[PDB]
Amino acid sequence: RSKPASENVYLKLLVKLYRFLARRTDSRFNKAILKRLFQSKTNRPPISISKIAALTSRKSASSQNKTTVVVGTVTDDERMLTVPKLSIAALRFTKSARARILKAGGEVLTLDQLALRAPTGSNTVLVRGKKHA
Amino acid sequence: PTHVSKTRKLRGHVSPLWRPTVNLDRLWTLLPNEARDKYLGKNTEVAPVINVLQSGYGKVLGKGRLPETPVIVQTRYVSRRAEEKIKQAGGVVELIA
Amino acid sequence: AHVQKKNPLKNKAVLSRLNPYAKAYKANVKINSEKTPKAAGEKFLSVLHEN
Amino acid sequence: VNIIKKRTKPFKRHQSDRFKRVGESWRKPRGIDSCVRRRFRGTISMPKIGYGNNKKTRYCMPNGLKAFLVRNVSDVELLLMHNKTYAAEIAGNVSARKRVEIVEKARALGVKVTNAGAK
Amino acid sequence: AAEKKSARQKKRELIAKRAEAYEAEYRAAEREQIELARKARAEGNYFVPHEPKLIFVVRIRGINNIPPKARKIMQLLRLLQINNGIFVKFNKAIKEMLQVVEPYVTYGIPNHKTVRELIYKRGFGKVNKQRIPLSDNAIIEAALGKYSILSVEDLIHEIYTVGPNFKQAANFLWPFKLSSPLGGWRERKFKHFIEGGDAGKRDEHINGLVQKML
RNA sequence: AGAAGCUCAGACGAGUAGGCAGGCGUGGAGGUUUGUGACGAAGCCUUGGGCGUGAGCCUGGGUCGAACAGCCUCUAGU
RNA sequence: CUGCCGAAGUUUCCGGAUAGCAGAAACUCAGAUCAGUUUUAUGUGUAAAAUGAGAGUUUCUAGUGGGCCAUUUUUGGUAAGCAGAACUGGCGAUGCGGGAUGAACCGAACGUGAGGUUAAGGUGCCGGAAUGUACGCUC
RNA sequence: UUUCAAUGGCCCGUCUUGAAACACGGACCAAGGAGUCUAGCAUCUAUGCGAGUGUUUGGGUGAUGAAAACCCAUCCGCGAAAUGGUGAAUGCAGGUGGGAACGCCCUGGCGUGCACCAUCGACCGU
RNA sequence: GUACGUGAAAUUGCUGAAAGGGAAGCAUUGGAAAUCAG
Repeated sequence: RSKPASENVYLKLLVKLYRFLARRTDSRFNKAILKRLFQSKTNRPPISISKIAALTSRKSASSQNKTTVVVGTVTDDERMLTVPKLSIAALRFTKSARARILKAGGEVLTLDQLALRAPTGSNTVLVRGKKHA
Repeated sequence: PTHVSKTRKLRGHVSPLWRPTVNLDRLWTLLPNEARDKYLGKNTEVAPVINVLQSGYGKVLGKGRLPETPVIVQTRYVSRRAEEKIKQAGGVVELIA
Repeated sequence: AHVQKKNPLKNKAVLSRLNPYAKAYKANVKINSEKTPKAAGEKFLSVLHEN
Repeated sequence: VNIIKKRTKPFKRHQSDRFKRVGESWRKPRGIDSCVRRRFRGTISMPKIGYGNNKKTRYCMPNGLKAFLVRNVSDVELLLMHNKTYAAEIAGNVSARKRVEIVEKARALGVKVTNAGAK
Repeated sequence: AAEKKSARQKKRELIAKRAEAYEAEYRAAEREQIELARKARAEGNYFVPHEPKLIFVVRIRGINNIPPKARKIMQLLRLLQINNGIFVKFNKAIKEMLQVVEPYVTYGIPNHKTVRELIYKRGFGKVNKQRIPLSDNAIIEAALGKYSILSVEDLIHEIYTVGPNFKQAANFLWPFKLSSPLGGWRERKFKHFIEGGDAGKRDEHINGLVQKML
């Protein structure tokens, strides 16, 4: 897919920004991000705030200051009660997830803000959502 | 719309007992947020009351861990493991007729 | 680059580009200038002029 | 660079010569036994993308400019920066008064007019 | 600035030395074979020249009415079109291939002039799966620098003498797209070459045919 | 640098069933063009000219006498 | 209206599900595997060098399920025809040069043009091209 | 544009068949004339929100057209729990291997390892 | 000019130009005549 069927002007702007980053760098991260932006909504499942909190402090944990990146929506998980500190960059945040992360935790980021902070994807965890649906 | 239909381009080609279930992990979510800030995590003599019947639930199931804060659960029915976890968390179950 | 293809055989300049040795080739050499030794075995002649 | 057209004759619909009800506007024959779709000898030719003309000279008149439709003096002003690329063509429903005004403004601006001597 | 000019100048002299060495090798090999034959004739002995490890194959029959068994072999020989010429490593595994596509291709032993003229005029390299003409030595150098082939003369040598990297050189050369012969074929062309036709093995007459096609 | 874009290189081109993409034209609607028009709109005619591979488009002249179109979207008794 | 991709032409089980051919989506794979191919080796089959090509799978969704002609083997043959299989071809989706004319014959497979050269077949004239060359046969 | 010369050119559609031919249709021209609307289901794509989601049965309201737009009380639909009454992290909501991506090194090594797939594992499908 | 806005095609008459020895329409390349364009 050379272009997305989405007519969102801001999604087209992200695609333009990561078209340059993919071709003018040598980051397999930026190439991955560009491909996932092209993917349809069916192939971009939402990832929960709890799974993000799990995958950061999972096994040896060692989350440190690594920023979680998902090309999709970060839906909140109301079952988990005490929210850890997290730094996630995503296409969209549900109003609950954005409010919960900000109140007790770190910061939320957009994909353009991440490209400024970590243009090469350094110290970034690229997380997908479960496609079992 | 008729214009975008592909037949515009074929022109020329010859053509029981009502009982909704709630699990333990969502019991605290049913309560509003300002009450959770007041009662959850604080050892207060008065405990919050979660009448899960008024929230459109018939039975409380046992999935999930409750926080150690005690809470009074008023319901019609409750799974045997659910109220085991409830007193393990310090709460009590009042069956509602 | 290379808008047109020029045949090295018909282009002395392109031949110089491709092969930096054509400038010194010495195609024709006179090697049959000594006593030409007629080398043919007599038995070979008999077999050749046989039957 | 000069303008050369791969073809000059128009493509006529088959048997448009024979029948007055069959217009000369091209229609692709869907007949299975159509010898003309089969490209037999003596039959007329069909429109193909191979007949497309040079990209750098497409849409260009013999003089080397592209006709641009103009209705008023405002339209001509839009052709100020392309007088060596576009030639103004006044619309057929423009009155005689606006004809002479358009021609004068284009002539002052240096923009060619394709049908100046009209109305 | 000066470093690249000096390196390229030294590379140019190195190619000249290699081409001079190759030219002497061809002259010596031809002369020594003549001396061996002359001495055999003088002694009455018979001298057998070595088998030709190189063969040049031209497809002479089109893409119509050809059995699937024969078609696959020309697919493996990259003879996908009529009047297409390629170099083949003549060995026991190729003799059987060419014997079963005898009615559809002709082949023979190409001399140095045939190989030299083919690569000069019809020489096209397969660079990034594209037909790029061998218009300068740097094209060959970047595509065959691993095998120590730096110029057209090196490529001609690797093809003519069938060196260790003959497979890589032959695969690098896009199949030569030869024209219809100047003067035409024989009266009947699809008869076997022996029987008066123009098909099958023809030994040293592949040269006389190729000069027509160039 | 209409990145939707610009540029370089190579190869390929029949094509039924089928699959896929981009375009042309028509009636009406929202927006727009400081849009055209009784000094002639629309229509029509013409061995007048131009553009497009093509569906088609623009124009000269004649006739005519009151309305009409380009672009962006909507819609269909297209 | 133009452009691109492009079959099946029939198995295998009960009108069909299946497979096959054609596409799409999503995966992994380039120190890898494939192949209407040939060699080598072991006894026609099995196994491992040549040459060519990037090679794999999973999902799901269209169309196809006929025939004709010919070769070879073979089964009987029979007044003589032929009849029965298999075999891969050619047609079928396909114009073009030649065979005076042509569904099955010889060449050749197709964007629009310029130039050059050929295939099959031809060079007395119709007809583009030697009433050429050499040797015989024939009334 | 008309006309002449040389060369070429079998009537279109439909139907049947392996294929033709047949068999119908066609005097001429203009205008009309055939996959439409709707209910359900399913795929894919886009959009909004996301453990939620859905204002338009209805009520409020709307002075400029008020059949529009705007606002939303209580229910309800689907989803959030399955199994045949009961009703789910044992184990970082479990280990091994492959793996996207990242990091540290001096091609390769080490660490981390999403999705998905084989694996031992559980809990009443999670 | 009530056989009444605009007046298409089929069809018909007249005039001009041209063609025609048992079809015709069409296509290609030019000539001739006419007429345009730059």
